[PDB]
Amino acid sequence: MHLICQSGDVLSARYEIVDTLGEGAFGKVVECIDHKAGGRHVAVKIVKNVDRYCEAARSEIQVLEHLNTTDPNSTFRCVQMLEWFEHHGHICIVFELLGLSTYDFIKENGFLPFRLDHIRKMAYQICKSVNFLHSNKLTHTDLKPENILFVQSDYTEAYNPKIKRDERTLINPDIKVVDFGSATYDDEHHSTLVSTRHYRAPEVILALGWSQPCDVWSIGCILIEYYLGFTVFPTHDSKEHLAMMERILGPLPKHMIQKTRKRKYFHHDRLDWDEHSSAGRYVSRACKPLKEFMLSQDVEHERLFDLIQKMLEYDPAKRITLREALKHPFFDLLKKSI
Ligand SMILES: CCN1/C(=C/C(C)=O)Sc2ccc(OC)cc21
Repeated sequence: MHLICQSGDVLSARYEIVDTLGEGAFGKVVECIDHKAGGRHVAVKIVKNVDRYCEAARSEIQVLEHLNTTDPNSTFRCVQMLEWFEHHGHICIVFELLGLSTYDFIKENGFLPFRLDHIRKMAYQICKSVNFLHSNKLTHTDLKPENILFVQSDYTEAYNPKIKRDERTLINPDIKVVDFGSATYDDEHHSTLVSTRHYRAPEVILALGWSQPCDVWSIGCILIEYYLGFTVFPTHDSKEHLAMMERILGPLPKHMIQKTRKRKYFHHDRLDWDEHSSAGRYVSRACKPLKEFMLSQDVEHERLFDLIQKMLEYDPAKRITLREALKHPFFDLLKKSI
């Protein structure tokens, strides 16, 4: 794929590659001049030539045709697909050019968090966008900062020699949601494993079945990461992850522990976890009850953390819906009408 995504390459006799936007296991997204839309810059996702990502790209195209025609103005902030084509056996999906990922913005600023005013506007828009999927019988299943993008390059950046990086300052925080390659319809077959480790709901880890609510969990994990500049689930291990959940959120409901087939993780009705091992004291140091992550006691910080706690409810049957999230007091500030 190296061989077909260089600067100056022309795709479908119109898209001149100018830059790389993002890469991953799916393939590459490249910025192109479209010489047949008056020189408009667009994004083109060149999908890896592997059955998994070919199948995923066919699924994404069908999802985007549905969401795009259901919501032609993009009121619910899903990325607009322009068309798709084939380039040397690769599916290429053309989209409207968006800005930076929320992931790159935080990361390149040295893992410095978004301002609370920005998080409020971003959480609302993320909740509206994904609630739109929920209304149309879809679960995204892979919500993470990489897949939430600023609509625009609406920031300033200045080289700071003291820390030897550019710092970016957000002017406007408007986002869209990308990557519908995993999105699953209610009636379709449900993968066992879904989501990126740090963003995975407990009902996924425990293979108890999943729906819309696994998206709500992922959004909760996104919002705390936006507030802190890093994840509270920094792990590469499901058992460790569950141990971190116990220390941050309190103990798992017995019913979920007793029902799961993933019994390697447990012993009788507790996590099979050596608290007193090296690794166990490590997790205890990295972990404290959620509300202790709060950077202020100020009521608008309390309002965010109450929404985060409801999104990170263990029982997906009890977990807040995005319909209800959109009505949470944290968003009252956006509906100020004197
Ligand atoms: C690379 C992020 N990205 C996507 C990623 C996936 C997995 O789909 S889709 C997309 C569309 C526009 C864009 O503009 C900047 C970026 C963009």
